[PDB]
Amino acid sequence: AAINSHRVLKFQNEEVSKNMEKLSSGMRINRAGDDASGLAVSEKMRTQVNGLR
Amino acid sequence: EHAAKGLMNAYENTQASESRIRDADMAEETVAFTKNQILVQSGTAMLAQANVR
Amino acid sequence: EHAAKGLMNAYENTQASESRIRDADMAEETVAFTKNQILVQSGTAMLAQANVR
Repeated sequence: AAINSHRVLKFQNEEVSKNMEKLSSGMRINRAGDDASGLAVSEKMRTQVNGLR
Repeated sequence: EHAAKGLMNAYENTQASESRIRDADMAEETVAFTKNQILVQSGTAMLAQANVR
Repeated sequence: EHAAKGLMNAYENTQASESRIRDADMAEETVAFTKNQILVQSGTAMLAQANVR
């Protein structure tokens, strides 16, 4: 059978993709999928940042 | 002449109103530019790497 | 001179219209290029293998 390397290959292709998602946006969190609560908090912070201005 | 002084005070204050409503602080908007330009550049680079996947 | 300002606004907007109607986002078309080029290469390789059958 293909050895675990086909796990590694697909999984690492996915880790490469996720790494790019973060780097282009400048963020740990681009989606709720990176951190749903970090996001929910930042959305609250956004109303505070924009709300305050 | 009294009336003119009254009108002049309202004038200066009304002009402050237009500036306060419309005129931005160039320093902070410039900061925003710098962040956003970096994020554009990061975008370009990560798509180049995403293409490799 | 007022009329010129009106004409200038319409001008800028019309030129933005042409760009929005005709000008593509090179980043996404480049993504499409890469996908299609890979599929060309895959095509050639599988015919080489199909020849073996």
